[PDB]
Amino acid sequence: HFYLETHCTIAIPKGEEGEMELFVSTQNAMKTQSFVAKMLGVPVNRILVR
Amino acid sequence: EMGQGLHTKMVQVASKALKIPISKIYISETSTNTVPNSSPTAASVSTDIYGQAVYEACQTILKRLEPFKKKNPDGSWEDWVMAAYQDRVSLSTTGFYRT
Amino acid sequence: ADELVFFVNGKKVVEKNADPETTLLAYLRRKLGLRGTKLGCGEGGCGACTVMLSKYDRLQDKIIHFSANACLAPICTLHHVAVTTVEGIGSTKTRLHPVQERIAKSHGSQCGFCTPGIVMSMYTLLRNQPEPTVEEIEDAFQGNLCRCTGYRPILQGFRTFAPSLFNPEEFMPLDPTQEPIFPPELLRLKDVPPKQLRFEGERVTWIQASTLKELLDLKAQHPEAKLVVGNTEIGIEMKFKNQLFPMIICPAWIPELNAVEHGPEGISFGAACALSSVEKTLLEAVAKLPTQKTEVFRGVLEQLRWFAGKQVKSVASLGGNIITASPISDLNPVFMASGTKLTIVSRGTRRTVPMDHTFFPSYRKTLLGPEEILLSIEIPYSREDEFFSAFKQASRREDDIAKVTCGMRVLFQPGSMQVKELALCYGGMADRTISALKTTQKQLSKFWNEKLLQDVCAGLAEELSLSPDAPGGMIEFRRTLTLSFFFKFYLTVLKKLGKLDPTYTSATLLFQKDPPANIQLFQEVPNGQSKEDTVGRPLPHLAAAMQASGEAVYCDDIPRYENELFLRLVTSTRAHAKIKSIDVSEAQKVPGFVCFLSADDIPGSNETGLFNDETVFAKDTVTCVGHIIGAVVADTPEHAERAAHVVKVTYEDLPAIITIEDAIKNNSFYGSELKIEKGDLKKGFSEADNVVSGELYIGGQDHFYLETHCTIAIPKGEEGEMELFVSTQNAMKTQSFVAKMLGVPVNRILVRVKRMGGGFGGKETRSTLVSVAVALAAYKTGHPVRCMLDRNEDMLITGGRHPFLARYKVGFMKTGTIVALEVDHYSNAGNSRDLSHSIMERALFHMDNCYKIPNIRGTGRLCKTNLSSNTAFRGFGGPQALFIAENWMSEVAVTCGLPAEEVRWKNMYKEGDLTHFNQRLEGFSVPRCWDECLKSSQYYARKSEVDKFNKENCWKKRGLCIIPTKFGISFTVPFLNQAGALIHVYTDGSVLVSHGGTEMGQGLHTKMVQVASKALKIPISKIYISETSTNTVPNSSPTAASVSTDIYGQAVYEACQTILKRLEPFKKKNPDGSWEDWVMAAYQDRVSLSTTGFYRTPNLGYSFETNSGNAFHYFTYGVACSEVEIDCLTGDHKNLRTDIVMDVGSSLNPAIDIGQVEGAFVQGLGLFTLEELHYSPEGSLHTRGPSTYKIPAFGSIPTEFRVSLLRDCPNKKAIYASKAVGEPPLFLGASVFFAIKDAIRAARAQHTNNNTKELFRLDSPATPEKIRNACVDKFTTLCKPWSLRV
Amino acid sequence: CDDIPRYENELFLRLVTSTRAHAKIKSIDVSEAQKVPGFVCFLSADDIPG
Ligand SMILES: Cc1cc2nc3c(=O)[nH]c(=O)nc-3n(C[C@H](O)[C@H](O)[C@H](O)COP(=O)(O)OP(=O)(O)OC[C@H]3O[C@@H](n4cnc5c(N)ncnc54)[C@H](O)[C@@H]3O)c2cc1C
Ligand SMILES: Nc1nc2c(c(=O)[nH]1)N[C@H]1C(S)=C(S)[C@@H](COP(=O)(O)O)O[C@H]1N2
Ligand SMILES: O=C(O)c1ccccc1O
Ligand code: MOS
Ligand code: MOS
Ligand code: FES
Ligand code: FES
Ligand SMILES: [Ca+2]
Repeated sequence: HFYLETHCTIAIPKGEEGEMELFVSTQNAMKTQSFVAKMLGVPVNRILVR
Repeated sequence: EMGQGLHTKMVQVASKALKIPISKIYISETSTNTVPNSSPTAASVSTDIYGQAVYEACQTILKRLEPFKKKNPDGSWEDWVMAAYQDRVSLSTTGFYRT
Repeated sequence: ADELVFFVNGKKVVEKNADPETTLLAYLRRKLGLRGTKLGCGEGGCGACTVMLSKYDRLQDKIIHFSANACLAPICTLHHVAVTTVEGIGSTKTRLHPVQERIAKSHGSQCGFCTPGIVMSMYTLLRNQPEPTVEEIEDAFQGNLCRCTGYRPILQGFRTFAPSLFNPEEFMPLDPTQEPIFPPELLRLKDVPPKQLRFEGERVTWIQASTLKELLDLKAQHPEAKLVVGNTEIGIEMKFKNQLFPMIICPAWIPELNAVEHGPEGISFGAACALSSVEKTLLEAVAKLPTQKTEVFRGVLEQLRWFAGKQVKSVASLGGNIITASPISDLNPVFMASGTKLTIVSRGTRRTVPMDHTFFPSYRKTLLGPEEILLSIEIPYSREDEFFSAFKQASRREDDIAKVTCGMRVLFQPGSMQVKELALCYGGMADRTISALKTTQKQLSKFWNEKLLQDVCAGLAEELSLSPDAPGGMIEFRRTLTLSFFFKFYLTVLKKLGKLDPTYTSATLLFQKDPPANIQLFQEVPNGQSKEDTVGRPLPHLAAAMQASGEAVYCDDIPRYENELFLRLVTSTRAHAKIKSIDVSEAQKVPGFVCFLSADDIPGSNETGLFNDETVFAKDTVTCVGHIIGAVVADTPEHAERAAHVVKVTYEDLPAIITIEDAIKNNSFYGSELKIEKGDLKKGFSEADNVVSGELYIGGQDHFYLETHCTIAIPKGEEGEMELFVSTQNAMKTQSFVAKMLGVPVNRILVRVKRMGGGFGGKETRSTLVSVAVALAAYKTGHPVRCMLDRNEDMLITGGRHPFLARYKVGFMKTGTIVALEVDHYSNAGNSRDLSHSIMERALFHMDNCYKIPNIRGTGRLCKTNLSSNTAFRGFGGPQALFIAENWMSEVAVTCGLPAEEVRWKNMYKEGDLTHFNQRLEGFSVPRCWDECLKSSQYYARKSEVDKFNKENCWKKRGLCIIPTKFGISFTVPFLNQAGALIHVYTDGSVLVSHGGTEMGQGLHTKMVQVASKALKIPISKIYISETSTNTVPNSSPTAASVSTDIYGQAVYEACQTILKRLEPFKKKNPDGSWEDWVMAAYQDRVSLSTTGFYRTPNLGYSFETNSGNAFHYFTYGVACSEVEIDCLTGDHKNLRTDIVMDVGSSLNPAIDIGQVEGAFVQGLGLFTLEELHYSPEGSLHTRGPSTYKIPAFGSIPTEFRVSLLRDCPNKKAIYASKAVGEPPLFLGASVFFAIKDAIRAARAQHTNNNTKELFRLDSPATPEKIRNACVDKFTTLCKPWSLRV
Repeated sequence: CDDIPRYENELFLRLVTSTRAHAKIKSIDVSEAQKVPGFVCFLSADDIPG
């Protein structure tokens, strides 16, 4: 692909109820959200992808 | 937005639909807590489908503002919006499209 | 410099560059990233920063555990000390400690900001006593404040360590064997002798002396060096007095300064001994030694009971209190009266002198030389024929500064009543501890009798004079206390010498706790209700566990960006003046200084405020002390603070209008008179058998949310975008005000509110004062910027409840029936309009309370003054008007000579009646609450018991009063009664709910989740609410008017209905499928799982011009009966019992609602009896901290506290038949005020006069000063024109 | 994404990837990695909570 900006993610753990806010260079915030929630083992509503 | 100008096009669409300058419209980012269960931005259909979703959302807004426009036809977009707010009419809505 | 080595939660900390000025709190929060410990006041009075400290005590040979205020603990005092914070005992990520589990499940956590500190105070107690007694449990919180709960749930839940809202049987037992072990490494370090340490900071050098020799050598070389042990005085001087001590020597480690010796003359304590140690030792001595030998010890102990709290007493040293020599020291008067021996030393010298009047020559000074230090203190055993008393009277019993405090000793000739020695020493009557030598000298050789009492009182009245301008004011009260204390001493000695009049006995009794008794009654949910349907169930606040664990994130807990700067507001020190110039030359010299911001830096508009009558930054003129002129931005908060403090502003004073009286005289008002008039007043007064006129005043109130105002502003650098994290109840206004100041479209600003550690209306609008300033800083610097107000800034700047002055005239019949009422209200609005108008409107809407007044006229004027702009505060004008109403109603009863409850009942509205603003009262439940409260409170039976007590007691009286209340529900501004919600159902079926409301501890999100769960018929476990944000739900009204549950509940409900309608087709095609199945099916079929919800309260719109239209959607009702016991000699009082019956319709959550009732009630209790703000004549606030502003403490609540939610009273006007509960209960706190008034009448009937119909004025708050002064007697009288017309 | 300022306590992650096209992972030694200044931790499959 050689997108000038390579893959990048910033993950911010809130420390509450498994909440996490992520800033991601992605075209798929939905899958990023569900995949992160799946790995963490928390409901999808706890993960915010921006 | 990955450089294809999707937000630019959505603002253009929203502006045309609402009949207001693009300067009054803004798109800050894409987030899972504003629009959920979104398909990945792909297949070159983003303009197509989000354009429709944005279009529909705009139609809902126009319909809610219609009573105030009729009430004060010479008024400004700002006048109608404030009137709508003061009359406790929701100025927030979702838009959706299914090909 | 030496390395500072200590442990935090079992982890070793090696600080190679310890700065002597760094507090443990700052270190924990900024260096260790442990934000569970909070900053609530920085002055040791709130306990929010409470932590536990553990150390190996060499002299005791064992590990000791004690609590301490992290805000006052210098990390440099913690070498080889183990710290335990809330994070160190448990968490929701691992497992909650029993203390955390219980405070959470018992509903002892609302906003949660005070929870960690209370958890640590309780935890520390248990580490010392695994099975504490109820009294030990209450005493554990003398230094912890909670503004939300009313304390009852915290104590009742913790009582377990010694339908229902919670089940103790579910609690995990406490197992001491599973507690964290004392750091092994520290236990090893105990085997290596102490060595002197040196710490070098930016401005201070700290020397930890290991031996007495080193200490004396250091003092000889550096006489100026400031000793520091507990730092509970120096810490205050540094932080609040702008003091800077370049060199500090901590002698805490020195064995001689910690030695306890039991000698033949008394018990000696090293000067470094903590007050808690002195207390423990003296308690043991009193338990083992003969009563006659412990008179002085018990005096010391009595003072220690009311000396700060556990946190302060555990670190505060004996030497520190003595040498600080504060005019209000509670111990020096005792040490002086008892001639306590002081051993003073310096290199090469040693002397021992008994403390006497000469020890304190002048303000804050003692007779110690510059090279001398206090080594030890020997508190003397009392001798035969020698008696001692110690008394203290403040504004509040627990953790307060003495108004007057004393130590009194008398020595008689062997076996006689003839005085050999007499010492009456007082604190709070001069700029130093003094002895009434002139007075006592005259009694030597005299006998203990009535003549001596009279002579001493007359003497005290003359010798302990106070000039009208005496610091602290309360001249009459303080002088009365000096005599009253002696009277108590006199009577007590008579008793000890012995035949005392039975009715006089209680006057000699020391304060005694009565066992608590709490009962909560609510309605069980229908038998067939699903377990998943939690509506109506006592579900604990969803974030309670995280609040108890310190995991709950409040604004300042959010990590700072690496490039984040700090802002410090620069405010006016003048009430009204022209700003001639601003000099930042000195500020620019402070390290880390970035810039000074002022009006000219604003890119958009400097016009702000709800009514655009405010500046963001003062321009040309300042209109109140605290008026924001600008702000300093620096690399650290300390640097920002120091720089701001040296910004020099030159003023030219302008005539200032401070008081309501000033405003009236100068016709200084905001807008025109507000008025509601119904009936024919003229005719009404003609018909009246009696007419009473009067004036009444009700003081203001500081919100004192445990978490002060705070804003973090993140500039994005794109299109003017800015994201702000704010502690506000009004994200919409925050957003628009920031946008307005910046001059950018509102759509560029994003405001996010996770939660507030309390709001109470104080964060409805005034939070923008900080938000806009921080936003400007971010805009100008391009860096993230934050600012959290220190308590003193917050109390000075942000405004509070509106003080009200009322002039009334009421006409009534001999039967007590009201036929006419005129009340002119005046509120002190401050330097801007803000919410003052609506507040006055609500006041007018409630001037009737629950009584039908055929002819009534109420007016209101907003006084424009040079004081910080007052704003919304739980009640929003209602409490003031309701108070004024109950005041004349109480006078009508007295005038008619009829039982108050009878007069109130016969005047009470009836179902269907119209209010003075012509709204029909539908579902008027006051009658039921009234009769049920009368019954469950056993009002009548107790009424007679009260009269009996009063006949049997001359210097103590009891009062009982039952009052009703009704509170109109809805914003009195029509358009604010709208609410939006946004709900998303993700493909895993989990639901994210967002609504316009904010969480400030009231449990709104909890209720919304409960609502959503019921509406969707899915477990609450599948629903979540993360925060409130302007980009999810726009144009939201502020979270206020107690209608959030009502309106957001409907919006959430509607959104859920839409979701259900969309899922319906899939549920039908797969009836036996799961929620998850239907959701995925809908998603797969491309059905949107996202929708908004909206609600608009119908039929609202009142007009003051026509006195027509519905002002409220409905009313919330309640009744409260309170009984009190006042000490007619000191002004102190006990809240014996309070019974509340509240109508909250069908409660959505009885736990949260009873919590709101108790919390509101206690806040009202504070408003009417403890809380008072004092201002200089020039308009400068004196009361800027918990040390001087006394909110209700754990010990302030009714001993017997009963709350019942009215049964079978569904409210068809709101979500799931519930009723708003936020504000309605607050006024019921007035039941305490009127019980006190009743008690005072009994006292006046006893010693004042015989006029049983006298109407003495009692303004709010009914503080110890007002209560004592009202109890006119031979003492108040002791504390002459040429001619008089005949 | 990476232009977003880092938090004061923000850490950095570096992926450890396979140098073989197809093989069994016999063992992983991080004893040398742990010596690198600033090393916080090595994360692997067993660290995943979900
Ligand atoms: C929330 C709060 C509540 C309080 N409540 C009360 C109260 O009810 N009644 C009351 O009287 N006080 C009260 N205090 C005041 C304070 O706690 C006492 O004065 C305390 O005993 C001082 O002890 P310290 O060790 O903390 O002093 P520091 O602050 O460490 O030192 C105080 C002063 O004593 C000097 N000093 C200390 N030890 C020696 C020594 N051995 N020889 C010579 N000089 C010495 C120091 O140089 C300094 O000037 C309160 C303080 C707070 C913060
Ligand atoms: N714990 C806590 N309870 C509280 C408050 C608070 O700040 N903290 N605010 C009070 C005020 S002034 C109001 S208007 C209501 C607001 O919330 P509500 O509308 O959901 O009842 O809660 C009341 N109860
Ligand atoms: O309580 C109200 O009536 C009210 C009205 C306008 C704004 C804030 C409010 O609390
Ligand atoms: O469909 Mo484009 O993201 S290949
Ligand atoms: O209506 Mo509350 O925010 S005073
Ligand atoms: S912040 Fe420490 S006692 Fe309030
Ligand atoms: S819960 Fe205690 S102050 Fe809020
Ligand atoms: Ca105001």
